[PDB]
Amino acid sequence: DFEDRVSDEEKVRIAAKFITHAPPGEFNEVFNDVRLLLNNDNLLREGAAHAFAQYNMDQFTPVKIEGYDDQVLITEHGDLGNGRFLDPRNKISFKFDHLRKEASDPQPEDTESALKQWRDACDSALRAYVKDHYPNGFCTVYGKSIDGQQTIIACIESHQFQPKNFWNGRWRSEWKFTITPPTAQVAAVLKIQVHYYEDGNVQLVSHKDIQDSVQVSSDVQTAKEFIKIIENAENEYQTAISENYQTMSDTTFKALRRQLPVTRTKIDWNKILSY
Amino acid sequence: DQQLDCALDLMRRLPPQQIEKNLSDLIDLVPSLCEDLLSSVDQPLKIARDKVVGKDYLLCDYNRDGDSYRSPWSNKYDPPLEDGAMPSARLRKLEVEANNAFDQYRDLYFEGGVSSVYLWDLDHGFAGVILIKKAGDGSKKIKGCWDSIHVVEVQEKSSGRTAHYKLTSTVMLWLQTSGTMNLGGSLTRQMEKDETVSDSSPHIANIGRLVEDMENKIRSTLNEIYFGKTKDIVNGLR
Amino acid sequence: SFAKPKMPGRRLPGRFN
Repeated sequence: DFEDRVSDEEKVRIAAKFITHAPPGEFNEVFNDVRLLLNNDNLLREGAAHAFAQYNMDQFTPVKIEGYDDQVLITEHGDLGNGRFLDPRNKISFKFDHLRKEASDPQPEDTESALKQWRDACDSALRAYVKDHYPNGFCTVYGKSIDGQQTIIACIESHQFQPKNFWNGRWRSEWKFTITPPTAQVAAVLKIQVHYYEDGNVQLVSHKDIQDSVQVSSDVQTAKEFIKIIENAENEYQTAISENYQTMSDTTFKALRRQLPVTRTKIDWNKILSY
Repeated sequence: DQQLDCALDLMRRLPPQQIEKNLSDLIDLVPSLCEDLLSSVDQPLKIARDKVVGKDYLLCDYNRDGDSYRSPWSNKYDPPLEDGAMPSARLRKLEVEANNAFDQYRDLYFEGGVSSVYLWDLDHGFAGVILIKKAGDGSKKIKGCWDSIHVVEVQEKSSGRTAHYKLTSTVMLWLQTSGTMNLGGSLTRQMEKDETVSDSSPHIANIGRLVEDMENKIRSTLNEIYFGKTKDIVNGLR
Repeated sequence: SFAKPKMPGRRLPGRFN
């Protein structure tokens, strides 16, 4: 009934939910579909703008900044408001266009110098770790006072996009600890997404929470310990995923359907129809 | 215009884990596409009980009329319907035979699960859907499910000694568990062929052979894509 | 590719109809 019709507010909510669920490397195609389906660019711009930003922060989208060598991750931790984000490695702020995925207008950004040495020490250890362990990985390390507590937040991204082969994948990990000697709780989340869509639509989605402990001493030593914890946990996770793959393949998949009947030949279809 | 195109493309990208919810929200977004979307977007199969014969049967758009679905065993709709889409008398006889053949097929290859076959008349032939659903037993802390949807079209010829078969087949394969891990979705393949129609090679044997060939092929491609390619992609991320 | 066979015009689900 008309009283219970789907409202334009509900339609742009649906549009925004669809964009936020775009696979890695496929934002543009999902956006274009949703745009043509809504058929109302003004409703889309006002009602789904936050979803552009939500997707990029959720995906740890890497972005090149003109003039600066390494890329920075778009995360919730770098959101400075007014469509600007923080690059804490270069200590700059920059405008980010969430649709074109383009950075502009870099300006120096003030840095609370209480975490400068610790953020720099963790960043340098983590950068070496990421280049060693990932094919084209990127990472961003933040330093903030959260609830009066000095915290280090490390974010890692690694994707492989091959749309011409109809697949895309992305790895994201996020690691946190407070600078609280002698022992700090480590909290982490690891995420994998893979999309394959040649004559089909197959997706892997995985998510693991991690709790560990790190010994806090000097900035350089803690950084070393922190990276050791990351390496061990990310190595173990990758192992466990491939072990889950093996069990799915030789236990669950095989139990779902035989390769052939016990006759070890295909079916005699006239014996099937016989009385 | 391009809306139906965009909607189908969009369903090839949204997580298959939420197919049912995303399709309903998609139709709300563009209601004029409801009929084409319900007949074009494959959805996980649902099980219903035919209380008259005491047998399970499978639900999909092809046995739906309004909010009612038709049982292949009793040929009645549930909830009851007085004006429901029905196969012609002659095609229904063939539908009964097809259900019994593919129930045996199901037992031979899946050793359990549920099957259903629904046929409908066409101007110069007929069409059918062959459905199989088999849930994993949950062993080793892994939940699985297999959904087969085979849609066949039969174009009959003047000689009655040859017909043209067109097969569109989808298998939906769903797996989920350290932490959480969910590997799911589907693959679709097509093929078309002429076959001899004879007293010794009737329609159901021709269809049966095409479905078996296709599903054996898709089982092997699922093995390759799910446990080969997507694992390889994961390992190439790190 | 090619199109799947289409079915007779049937009543839509009560929600969208």
